[PDB]
Amino acid sequence: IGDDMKMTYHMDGCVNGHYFTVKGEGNGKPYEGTQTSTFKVTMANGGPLAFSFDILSTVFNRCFTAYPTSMPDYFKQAFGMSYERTFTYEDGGVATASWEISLKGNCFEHKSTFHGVNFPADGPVMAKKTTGWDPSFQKMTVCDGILKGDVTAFLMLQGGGNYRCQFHTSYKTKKPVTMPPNHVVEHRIARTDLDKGGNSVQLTEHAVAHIT
Amino acid sequence: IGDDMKMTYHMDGCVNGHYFTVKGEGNGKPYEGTQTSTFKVTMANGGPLAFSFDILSTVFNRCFTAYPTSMPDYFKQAFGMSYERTFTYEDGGVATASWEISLKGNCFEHKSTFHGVNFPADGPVMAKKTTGWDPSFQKMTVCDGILKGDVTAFLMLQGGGNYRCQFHTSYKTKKPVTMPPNHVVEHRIARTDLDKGGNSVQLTEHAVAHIT
Amino acid sequence: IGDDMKMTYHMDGCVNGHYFTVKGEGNGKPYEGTQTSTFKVTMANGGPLAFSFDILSTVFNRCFTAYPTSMPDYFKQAFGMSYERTFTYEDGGVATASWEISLKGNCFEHKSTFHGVNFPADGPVMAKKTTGWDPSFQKMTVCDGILKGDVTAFLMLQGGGNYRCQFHTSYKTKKPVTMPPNHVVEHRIARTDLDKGGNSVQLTEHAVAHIT
Amino acid sequence: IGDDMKMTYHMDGCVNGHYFTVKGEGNGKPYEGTQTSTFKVTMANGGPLAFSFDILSTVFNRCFTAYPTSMPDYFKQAFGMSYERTFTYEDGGVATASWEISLKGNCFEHKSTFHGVNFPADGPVMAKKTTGWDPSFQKMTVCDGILKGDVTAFLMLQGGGNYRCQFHTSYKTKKPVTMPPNHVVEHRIARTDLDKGGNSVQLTEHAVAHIT
Repeated sequence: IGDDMKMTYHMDGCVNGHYFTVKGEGNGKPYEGTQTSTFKVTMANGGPLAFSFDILSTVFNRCFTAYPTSMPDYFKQAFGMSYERTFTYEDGGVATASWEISLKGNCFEHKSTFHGVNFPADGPVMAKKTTGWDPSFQKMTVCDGILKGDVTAFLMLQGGGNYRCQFHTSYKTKKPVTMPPNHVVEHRIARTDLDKGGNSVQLTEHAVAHIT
Repeated sequence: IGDDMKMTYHMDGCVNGHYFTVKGEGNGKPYEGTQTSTFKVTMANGGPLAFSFDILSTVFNRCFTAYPTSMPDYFKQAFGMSYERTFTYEDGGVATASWEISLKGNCFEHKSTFHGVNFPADGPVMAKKTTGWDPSFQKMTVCDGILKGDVTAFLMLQGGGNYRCQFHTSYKTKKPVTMPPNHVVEHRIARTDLDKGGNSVQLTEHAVAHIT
Repeated sequence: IGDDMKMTYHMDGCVNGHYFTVKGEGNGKPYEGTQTSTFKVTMANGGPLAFSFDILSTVFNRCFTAYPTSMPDYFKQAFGMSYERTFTYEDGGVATASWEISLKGNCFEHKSTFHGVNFPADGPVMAKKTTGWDPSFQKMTVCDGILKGDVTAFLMLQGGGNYRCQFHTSYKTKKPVTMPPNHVVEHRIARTDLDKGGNSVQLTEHAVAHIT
Repeated sequence: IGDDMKMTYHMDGCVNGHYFTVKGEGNGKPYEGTQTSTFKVTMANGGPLAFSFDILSTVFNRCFTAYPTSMPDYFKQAFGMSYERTFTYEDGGVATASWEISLKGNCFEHKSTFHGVNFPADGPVMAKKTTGWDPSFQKMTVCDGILKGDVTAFLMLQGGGNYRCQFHTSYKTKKPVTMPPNHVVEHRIARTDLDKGGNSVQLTEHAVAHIT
């Protein structure tokens, strides 16, 4: 893992029956726990993003996490890895997502699949009324050989309110690595739309692990 | 809708990171609420079915339901239709699925996408320890113009026990139809493996609507 | 168990911080699966019922169930019994309840405790906007020696809509009885307010078990 | 609020049908976010604690939280307050709890009610196989005038594993106070049994609020 890394993404998604794909590129600093990427969403039925990109943001790599130089870094040791995330929204919307991260040189290849259903036709997701995720604290624990991550996330809404989403993630390594103690990952994710429709968008994440 | 109908199916799925596809054909009696179909699962990485087919069975059409000749048949009136189902398993496994049913002559075309994550590596699903679904009672209610279906299903296990799964489904019609009163759909689904691996399998469903 | 039985009830409850008690009397026909009772709610802080009585109705006896004269009647064989119910409302309200039923002659003594929290100050419960429960189908299954009951219930609302509540119940017998096959209990519960405030209210239930 | 405060507690509880009460006393430093208390559990049916005290620990006051001298302290401003907590355990156990905190001089009076059901007869709770809560990060957000707290907590188990519990709390002030920004409360709770049965036990909590 180098001080500076490159990224590439490809996503195959479906939300409320809407087929779509995503392409992206970015640059990040694994040791600093920072990264920035630019994405382009392509609706199968050519058109503007049909839902809040925020449902996708967290899917688009724990290698980009600042870990104390003592604590086992489950991610760094892996370098690939498989990710599986369950998103349970407070209004009945549910999304499942799984992805794989591979490394070629200084390039991280991220390939994912996303599938969301039961999102209210008029909720924050479908109506694109979200602004981004509130800073969160992801609790990392070990469960039967695999690293689990849990977080009661909050999607901020245009207007001021928030929309609750419970995240449950399984982090799987292709091979055995030294397991970490239970810990927490502090995150900051920011979304910046590059176009009105939100088809072109930029994402930045800042993450730091804390010994608890 | 004829007394006798033909069916064809195509599924694009992913479970715990495993890509797969499904093809099937069947015949059914819409008015009688009966149907029988034969499927063939093809694991992307050529091989035996990697998980319990029972997670897929309910995905593979409410037109095959016996409704009293008085009660509005939300399904029959539609004839296409979009389906969205959330499967929440008691052991953390979660699957989302969405499909579309179209009608050509006496042929029902069923195209679906399935995505499951967080299934315990050693649970009933991954270990293929299920036998089939226990007869259920699906509560149908109207919610903001759409027909909803809810059921606390039970997957029977080899050995005797059961594995709980809450089903939440949205039934959407391409156009407006006369809404039903809240009601219940009584179901019986039976799975019959045609080969050891369970790649080739047969399914039969019997469904009857009840005025409550 | 006689063809005609008498009932008496006493409840100690708390909802959103509101202490209250309940007293009731009724008569029922165990073999017919019918029963009618009259209750009187007393708010600790003297006053009108502070929330929908419907949250309490299902707490106020499976002995009042019509079972086929062949099928093991887990309830009848018991005659006492302990009940434990978890109520998970769709709007975040949660209620836990446990009760005991004892039998003296032709009199059923029902003693219960109810505790509800997180009900939206302005939801259907607190605002008393419910009308009653929609007819339901309670799925009965055996789980580790005890009879479990699950139901995705629907509280009907003034105006027309419905409010979802998942019921999860454990039925415990003081001693060993012949276990039933998984089955379903069809219910009809009706509430009739005897006074404006709803402090005095009448309840009637009709239940029939079905071999599935 | 003084630099040093005194506490007294009284709890009325029920778990899996077991009636019990609790009495306690402690001393704490509100500004430092520290506190220590000693409790004595009395089982209605005289005997050793029938379940893990850890289910009760978090019930036994956000005034004991270190807040930056700039950030609105929703708790301190209140000084009484009402608390409502929903505990959803991963194995089906559910507990609801509500309490009130009043202040007399340098004495905090804490009166609570606890009610738990559906805990597996042989799970970590009933079998008293827990050691304590893993350090957590409670996300505090505002929801319709009230402060909400959410946390995906982890009860550590004898042996090494953990048992998951989602905490959902409503914090209500008797009167209007300046609302905080969404934030996080970092906690450390430690339990020390003073007797074999765990009837006599000591608790210590350390809490610090973080501007996010």
